[PDB]
Amino acid sequence: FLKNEKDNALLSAIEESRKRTFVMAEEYHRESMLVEWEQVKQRVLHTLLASG
Amino acid sequence: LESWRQLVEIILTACPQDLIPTEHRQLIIRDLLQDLHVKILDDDAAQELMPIVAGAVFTLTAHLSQSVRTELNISAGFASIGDSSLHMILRNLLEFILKTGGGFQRVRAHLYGSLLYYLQIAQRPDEPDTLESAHKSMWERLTAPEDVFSKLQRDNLSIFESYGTALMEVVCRDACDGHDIGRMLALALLDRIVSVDRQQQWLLYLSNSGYLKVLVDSLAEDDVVLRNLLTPQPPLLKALYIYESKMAFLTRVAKSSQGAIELLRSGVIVRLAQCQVYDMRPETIPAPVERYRQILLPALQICQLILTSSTAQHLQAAGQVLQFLVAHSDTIQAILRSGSLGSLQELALLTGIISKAALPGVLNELDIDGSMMELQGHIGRFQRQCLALLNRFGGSDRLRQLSLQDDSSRLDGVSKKDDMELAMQQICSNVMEYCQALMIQNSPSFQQTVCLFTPSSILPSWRLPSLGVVIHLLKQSANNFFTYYDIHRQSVGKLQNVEQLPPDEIKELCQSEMPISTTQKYGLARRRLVKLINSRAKLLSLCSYIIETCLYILWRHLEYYLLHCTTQQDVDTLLREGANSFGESLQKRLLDIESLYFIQALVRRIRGLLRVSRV
Amino acid sequence: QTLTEFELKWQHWREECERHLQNGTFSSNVHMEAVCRVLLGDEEVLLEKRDLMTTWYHFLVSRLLFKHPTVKPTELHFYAQ
Repeated sequence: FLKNEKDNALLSAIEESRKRTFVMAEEYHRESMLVEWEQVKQRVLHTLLASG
Repeated sequence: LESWRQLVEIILTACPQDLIPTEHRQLIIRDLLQDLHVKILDDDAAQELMPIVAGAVFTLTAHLSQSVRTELNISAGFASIGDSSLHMILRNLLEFILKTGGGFQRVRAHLYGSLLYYLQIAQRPDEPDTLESAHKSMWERLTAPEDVFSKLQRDNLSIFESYGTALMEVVCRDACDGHDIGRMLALALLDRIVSVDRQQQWLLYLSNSGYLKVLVDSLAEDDVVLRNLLTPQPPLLKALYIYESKMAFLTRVAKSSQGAIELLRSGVIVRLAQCQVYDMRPETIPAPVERYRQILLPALQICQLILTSSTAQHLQAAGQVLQFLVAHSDTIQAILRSGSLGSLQELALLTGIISKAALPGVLNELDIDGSMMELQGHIGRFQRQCLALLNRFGGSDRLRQLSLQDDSSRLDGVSKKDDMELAMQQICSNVMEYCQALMIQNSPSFQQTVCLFTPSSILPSWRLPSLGVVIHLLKQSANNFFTYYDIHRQSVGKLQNVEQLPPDEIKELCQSEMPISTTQKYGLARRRLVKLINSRAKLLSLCSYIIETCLYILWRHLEYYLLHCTTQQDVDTLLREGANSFGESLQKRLLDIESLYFIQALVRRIRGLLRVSRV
Repeated sequence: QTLTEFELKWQHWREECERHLQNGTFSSNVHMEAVCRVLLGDEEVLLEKRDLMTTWYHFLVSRLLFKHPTVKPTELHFYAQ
């Protein structure tokens, strides 16, 4: 069943592609968001306390 | 052997899964794998056996990855699985990878696929770092029973080191300069391995052996190929997938601070700037404009590594990414002057870069007047474009950008509108931090005792801004504060309703179809409701940051406006300051590690631990 | 240092030299004026002192240094001719 064999091979490649896409995109944007919030938070907090 | 392999594999994989004892299925697979490996590892073994066996093993490992994940008085699930069995299968797999000379590239490709799957077996399902996960004080993260996945990752790294630098060097060279399929699979394998590698041995070997410098230099051999893909009919899509795997690998090493440093020392921004493919924006198989958008996505995506744990030490990175934006000022302006989610994320990352990078403090030190005037013209273009974003996102054009996507508003559309809002926020908050820094570092031109106020389109050579824009922004942000806060409360209510669904609701959703399986129906429904939790907690963090930013900005604005003679609040304040604080009040959190606790360097460290507890 | 950065820095220094020359800074001594003209890349003074650059290739390389430091491999033939 050459058809079956090729189909299964194609399916397995697609799987790993989904993996790389999921790891990277997710990591990057989420990372940026978290970094931003954490940095802003402590910066406005220490500034407000010191500027009083 | 061909026939046998084909028969068995095809049958097992295609046959309708009526395998009642999946445990026995796994045992059979394990036995088969072991037998095959023992037979092929013989010194006198025939080379014909190798290829067939390799493919069979790859197929079996894929099956195990699908089966183990499906499997994942409470000791009956992993009992017959075997972690030491995973390790023995892994050791045989690695040995069989080593025994493969360079001639059998396809065998090593299939084995790298198998290894990718055996690694994703142990990958913890990515759990969204919801606002509620910051309630597990560091003490409950240190005194909880170990995560077996991490111990398995540790053992896997120790095994990877057992074969030493030989196995890593071979797989790395084959990932660098193999063939179409093998390069993609091996690059993705490098991605996964450096993702799990905590001691960073694999990355240090990549840097010291000069394989990283090869991967980065290979990006230059793309200007000729990618210009051919912008012809409506490209010959082959394999180069695109290899480029995607390469950019994925590069993005994974960029998440680690040391990796970003080693990427800057390699001059990745330098090579990215010299690329002319970013300037070939098509005039408005994927579409050619979509192809250029894609080519843009890796480039700027990696370039925003600097935003990671690349701290102020990575401040020169700001100058490098500034140069990368400047060398393509035409495309940058054409983008900032063009209503899509992709465009909005591009604008967000771009304004983040501009804010963190375009400090005038970079200017006077680059004088070691040409560059000063260049970067001043650039800052001016940025100040004029980020001011033109208030009439698109702060006026009556808001309802037209929110209703034109109401023609089709699925969950995709709802998350897309959430992302439009986060783009509005990100870009404005970043430029607002940039204006606050330009006001603090300059002490906002105390010499502006020179009357600041008078006593009463394509980017041109010169254009002057306005300051009533500040008041319009004030009113628009005061209204969007209300709207975003009300939308936040509704989302929180929706999340509370989703929580109120117990396993009793699993029985109530399976009671209608019990005489997709109802159990797997609730599996998929848990997938959908957890995606809902993700979207709703992202919206919570967004709206909290929205309120904080609007609040501080307008507070300082009115503090300044007081002196200059200028000539529903109680409910919104009630929902923000009291409600969200006391509700989200682990405020004044863990005091157990801190109770157990050289001063200046460590106090800045526990403050870095205090930030992680927040995140 | 990227190619673009290098080129722009070089151009500014070239402008500085040109400004100096237009101010008659080295009017008193012809030799320094000639050296500054060489720095600018004026091929006239380069050819006047071809005794120093005995060969054609030396001349070519000097021109590249003072006119197009960032020279692509493909353009080499034209400049050479």
